[PDB]
Amino acid sequence: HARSTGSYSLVTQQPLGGKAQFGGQRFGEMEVWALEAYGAAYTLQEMLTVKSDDVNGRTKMYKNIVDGNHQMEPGMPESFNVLLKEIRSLGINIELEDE
Amino acid sequence: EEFDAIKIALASPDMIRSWSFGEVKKPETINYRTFKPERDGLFCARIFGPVKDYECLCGKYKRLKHRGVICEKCGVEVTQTKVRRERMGHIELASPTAHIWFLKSLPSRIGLLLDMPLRDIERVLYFESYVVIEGGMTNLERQQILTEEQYLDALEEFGDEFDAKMGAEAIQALLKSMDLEQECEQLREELNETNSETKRKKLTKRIKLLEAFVQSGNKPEWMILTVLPVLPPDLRPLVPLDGGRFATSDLNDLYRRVINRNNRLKRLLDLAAPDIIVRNEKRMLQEAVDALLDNGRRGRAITGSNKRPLKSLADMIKGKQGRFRQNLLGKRVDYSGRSVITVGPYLRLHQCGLPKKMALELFKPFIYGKLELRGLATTIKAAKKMVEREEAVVWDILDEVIREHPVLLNRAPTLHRLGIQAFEPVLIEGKAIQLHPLVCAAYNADFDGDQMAVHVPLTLEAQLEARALMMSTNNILSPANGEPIIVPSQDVVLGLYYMTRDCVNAKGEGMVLTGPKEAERLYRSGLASLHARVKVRITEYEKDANGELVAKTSLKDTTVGRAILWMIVPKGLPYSIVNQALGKKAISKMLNTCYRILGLKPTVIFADQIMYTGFAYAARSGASVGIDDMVIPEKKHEIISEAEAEVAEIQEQFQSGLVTAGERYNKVIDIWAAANDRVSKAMMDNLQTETVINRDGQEEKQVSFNSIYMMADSGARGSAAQIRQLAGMRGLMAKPDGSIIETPITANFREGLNVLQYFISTHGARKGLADTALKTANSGYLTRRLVDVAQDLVVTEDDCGTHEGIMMTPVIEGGDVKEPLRDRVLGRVTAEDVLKPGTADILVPRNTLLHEQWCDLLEENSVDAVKVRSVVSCDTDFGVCAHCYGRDLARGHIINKGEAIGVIAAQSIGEPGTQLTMRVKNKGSIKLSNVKSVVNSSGKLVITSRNTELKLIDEFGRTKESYKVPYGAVLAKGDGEQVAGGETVANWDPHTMPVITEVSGFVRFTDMIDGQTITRQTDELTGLSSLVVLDSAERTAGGKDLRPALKIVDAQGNDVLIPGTDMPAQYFLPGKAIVQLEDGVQISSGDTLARIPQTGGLPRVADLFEARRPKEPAILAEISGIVSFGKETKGKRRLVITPVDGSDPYEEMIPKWRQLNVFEGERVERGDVISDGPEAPHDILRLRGVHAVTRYIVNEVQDVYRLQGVKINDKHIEVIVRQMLRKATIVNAGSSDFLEGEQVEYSRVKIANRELEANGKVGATYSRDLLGITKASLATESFISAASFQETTRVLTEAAVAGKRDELRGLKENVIVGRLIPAGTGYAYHQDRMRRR
Amino acid sequence: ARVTVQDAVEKIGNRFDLVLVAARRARQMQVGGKDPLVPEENDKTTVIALREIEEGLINNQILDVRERQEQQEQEAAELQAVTAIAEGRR
DNA sequence: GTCCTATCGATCTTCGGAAGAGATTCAGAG
DNA sequence: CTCTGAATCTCTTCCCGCGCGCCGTAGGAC
Ligand SMILES: [Zn+2]
Ligand SMILES: [Zn+2]
Repeated sequence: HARSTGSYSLVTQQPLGGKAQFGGQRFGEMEVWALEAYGAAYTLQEMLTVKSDDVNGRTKMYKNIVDGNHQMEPGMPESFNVLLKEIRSLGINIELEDE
Repeated sequence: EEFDAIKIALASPDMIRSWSFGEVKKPETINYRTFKPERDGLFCARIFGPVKDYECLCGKYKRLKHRGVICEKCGVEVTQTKVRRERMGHIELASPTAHIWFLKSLPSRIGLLLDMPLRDIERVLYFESYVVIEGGMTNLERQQILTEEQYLDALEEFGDEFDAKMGAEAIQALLKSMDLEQECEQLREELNETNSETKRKKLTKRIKLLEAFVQSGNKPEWMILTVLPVLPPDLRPLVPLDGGRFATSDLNDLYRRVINRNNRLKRLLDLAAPDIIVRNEKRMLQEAVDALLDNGRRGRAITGSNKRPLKSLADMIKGKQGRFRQNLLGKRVDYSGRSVITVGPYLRLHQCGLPKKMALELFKPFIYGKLELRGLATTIKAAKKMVEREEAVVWDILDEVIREHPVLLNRAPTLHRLGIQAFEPVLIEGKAIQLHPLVCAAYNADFDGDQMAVHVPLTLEAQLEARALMMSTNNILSPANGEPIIVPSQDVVLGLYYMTRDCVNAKGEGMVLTGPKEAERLYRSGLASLHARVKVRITEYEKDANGELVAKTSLKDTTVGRAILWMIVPKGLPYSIVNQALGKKAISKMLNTCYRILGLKPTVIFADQIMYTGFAYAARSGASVGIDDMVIPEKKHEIISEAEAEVAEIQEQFQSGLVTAGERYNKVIDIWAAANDRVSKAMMDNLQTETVINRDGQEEKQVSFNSIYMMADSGARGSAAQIRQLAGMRGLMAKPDGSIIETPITANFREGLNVLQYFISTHGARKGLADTALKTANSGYLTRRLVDVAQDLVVTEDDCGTHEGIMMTPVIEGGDVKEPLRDRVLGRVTAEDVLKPGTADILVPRNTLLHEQWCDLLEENSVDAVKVRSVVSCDTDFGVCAHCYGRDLARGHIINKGEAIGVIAAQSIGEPGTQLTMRVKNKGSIKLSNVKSVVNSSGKLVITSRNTELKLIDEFGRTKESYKVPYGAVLAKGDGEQVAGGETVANWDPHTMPVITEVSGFVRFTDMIDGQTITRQTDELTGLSSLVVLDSAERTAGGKDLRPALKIVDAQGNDVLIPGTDMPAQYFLPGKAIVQLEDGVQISSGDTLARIPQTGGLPRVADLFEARRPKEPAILAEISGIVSFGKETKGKRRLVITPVDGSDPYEEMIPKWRQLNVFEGERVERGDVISDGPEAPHDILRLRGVHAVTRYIVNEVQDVYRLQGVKINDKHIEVIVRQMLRKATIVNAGSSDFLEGEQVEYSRVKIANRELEANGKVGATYSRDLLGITKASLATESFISAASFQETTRVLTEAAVAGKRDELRGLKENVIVGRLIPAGTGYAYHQDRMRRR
Repeated sequence: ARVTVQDAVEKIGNRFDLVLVAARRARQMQVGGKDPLVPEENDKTTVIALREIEEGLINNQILDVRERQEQQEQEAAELQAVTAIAEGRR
């Protein structure tokens, strides 16, 4: 099985998982550790923002790849924002900071 | 939004109202027939956002032309529907409600703040009893909870001069009444009022909480929820299923319950329901909010199915299925796939074959990017269609796109970094992924149906990073040790072993060949045999010291196979490497030497050529295996027939009563073991002897070409323990309880095993399988703990400038050395000027890396101890200096600045975790060091040291031997005698501990009475007895306080004094003693007064890293001086340690059953052992120093791997140790603003003391505290990493009340927020950002 | 094609800085593509960059030199355009 | 039959997990 | 009379991918 682009999950916009569904392989925590074992940071940033989570970014990446530019704009993984809402639904005010 | 920090704190109710866009009132979402969202519900359109993409619900506007306007037919605002997933609402509770988290954390934060027990606060909150507030002129305290009968009393005893509320309202009034700062000042002065250390510690916790609440902007009532925000609906969809039904949503139902209960409460309060009813409704509402928040912390979780409890918000936050480990740290990625792998031997080391279909389905956009660029397709609409058409031109497009684009291959489970690698792909017709043979070792990839995944790197930097860091050819050395990961495969080594072997008489023997090429031609013409002995003119190149090859040619006596192989070895090596029958060991070093000399680029091609030649000539070998090849030595039947008979004799003794039960067992099993050894030796000898050949005359034997023998000897598969079971005897077995079977499995698999033998074998087989299945999980858990404790460390500076370090010596234990010095010290930098053996002459500079040449130079000298810099001792704040870490084991040079050492070390420790188990010898010179003995009747050292250990400078002046001569041992071989191996060095009583005197003189039972302190035993064996001393437990104070003493007496009133010593020869007796030298007996020096008679694999390291205290704590003595007893053992004994200049009464309670290494007058020091058994890493650090605890940890964690044969570089452990003691506890607050006694991060305390001493003010004094990994991971100052690990429901409150702020330093936090990690190329970017600032 | 990158690593004394420099050069050669300083072999810009580095004709300093000079040329054309605009208005 | 409100608001939720550590209660005595 | 020991309670933790298969609010009132 192999997946380029297809269905995306609703609560978090990560791609679906499975064969009967047009899903992609899960990049587990052990794989993240192995990538960090090398100095690969751009690889990780792509793998966890553009390929999977940042909805606006993964389209601008698609356009650049078709255009032959091969440059990504990571933005921010939507799942993290979901987490923030999930914590903000409690009595916790967690927020980003400028400085 | 761009950000640089994350701040967590309590949310004020008006802040919640600021979050909200509306107040949800009706607990309905959508109609059950129409799919429109009901207004003022959980899915209200005007509250959270419109459902339609860009249209309002009422349909008044369906265009961007009306974007941002407000309709008045339904009330929904028209904009992008995505905002619907961001807007929140809020429910205004009809009455206050306590936040469940803050009520029932590990401590009770609300309880701690009010200093009110959790049981009582819970009793109040659930409306069980009143609590008096503003008690005024009443005998009712500040809180003073009171029951309903008590309230009924107060209702008439007093009027309204008291107020007694119920539930959270009373707690809110208490919170609203908290004069926090004045309270903290009072408690911090009351702290000095008492020393109750069973209360001072919790008082420090309470004041710390008060200070944290004072400093933060948080206010007490914020612990009580008043407005509960609702999650945006798009995060909790009511998705439909097959048919007109919508899938059940847990949070939606929890919110529905809460809304219904609260609306009922409002209705009643409007209609003035009686107090009892409203109290019950308020209790139900509080419990429903509890179920919404942290369902399960209630008495019982609610469910809407077959007892499947509903997941709450806190359930969605934490857990293995929670967001943190399910969606943030690891997320599914597009442009990836998986397939079943297969071996393609034709591939180069840097290539991999992928199916055409997978390539087309992964590189689709790149193909579009060519169809437009080629102009062959109009746009995407036609490009996708053409790709679907699988046009023959599309394959030319794919063959052009895929030309130089790496693909990542990732078998899972990827324990170590070598499990993910980049490969240049090549199209293959089939559907399996073609993998290279030499790489499969790194993946641990057996091709018996093993799936593997591919990921396509898209951006430019990703491609470059794959080619530069993750390429197969860039990972030829293992990062865990100086070991190649391209170690030749099982089949290839068999081929080389078969090719280079030599036979006595063979075709084409003895001639002269003019060169390797002519040899090869001869073989291919069939005129010569491969194993034929021949003389070929060989030519070799050796690069000089400067680096230019020098050609030398000679005639060489060798074999045809070796001459053929020499055509592949590169032009830099000596012929002596190929002039031997190569095996999995001998070849490996060969390859390593190539990497040592030629370089990476020659090495990779040499490895590929070795693989090719090995495969070809192994195919030519045709080394089949058959039943004819398993040989049973003919003598075996006799070896059985005798050995069993011997057991019969051991049985006959048992048949005669001449032996005990156990002795029969331990004689039979030993005889069977000896028989098994004899059978195995005869079988091996026959296997090697089975070949004898005629060399032109007279038969001569030689090494055997038996298939099994070549498989075993080449090291491919099937070692001695396998061939022994296949051709010797299966041998003994063990029961599930571990007992050795008295009747071994006398058969071997070539012969048939009978039914009982097989049933016996099943015990071991299933035990091993279950061991594997259970240990495969604990290994992974250990890996996770290691990565989450060490994720932070990165080499972020070149030189720290420190000069300390740790001294490396060869491991000498159990006599002979178990590992050399070179292994320890290779690849580190010197701590200070290495010196020449002798005096006043240095040998190596003070900060030079000890690479291979300097390691050889040191081994050339007699240097045993070398101090080298270590990662633990580096003085770099929030990072590690490069010089301490030293060599990058995967590169050979010093480690670059920016590498994430922490994850590498964690993987290095955790990779072999599935290999563990979850269930005088040579002549030398005598070097007693640590000697604290005296002299006896021979003077052979009256061993008075619980330390003395004699070492052994070898014939090369090298300590190759040493151990601990126990107290009371007699040193036969002492004072530096030279003694040969096997000649008794010293003697000991293996059963009892003897006590000995120093002087020779008369004695009396001083202050001893028969019956009171000794028992008049008879010694029924003879009738003449040695008196038995009464214990402290077998006698009361009339015998406990009458402690036995055997003080030596003389006519002068004092004993012969040692110069400068006034101590009389006072000696005593402990319990269980047996003493013969009674009153009137002359005891000589060295005479024994009396005698007193008396582990794991993976867990042994898992508990070591967690720093668990031992079940049997070997008590180490502290400070110094001479020990004493206090009062005797009642409940548990009490002792005292006296230093004249020191705590003369350093007291300490002691267990009774633990025998003591000191009795009443033994000189003691900090760390001195009072009892045997394992020590405590915490105590070791506190008493012997950081270097000492580091050495203990490294050696005791290496003794587990050395036993199991796993080799891991010692440095990989020290990094973890650096993480364990990253915290320090303040001793004196000093001029620092730190608390009097507090645990602060050691980096912060060190930097503060640095600037303070720079200004000349009193720097803080601290003790570095050893925290176990499981806790040190959660103890960090960055709450995101801790909360991502475990106990999130606790950390997310503890940090909340503290008003914590995260700087996002570290790898895990940056991975969560989706930015570049502060390591590698990310470190380069961050460093550029900080330098350009 | 490149099987190893050891020579460039010896040139740019860091495994990581080589990645970033090659990223800079290959990005230049790809979008607004400057022609490379090495004969092509139908390669992707990535490998061509790693070809140029091994020839020792591209690094951080050289790229910064080129960038600064290119910026100066772009500012120089600005002065001529501003002056010509000022002359034409009179 | 469809459409509504609500949870064993006259039970018994499973005993066949280890363990590891804090927290919370209780002794022998100063 | 309550101070340091233990002693008993609750809370939390347990490798990782793949691939199916099925199953998925309830009772009673208008
Ligand atoms: Zn509308
Ligand atoms: Zn350092």
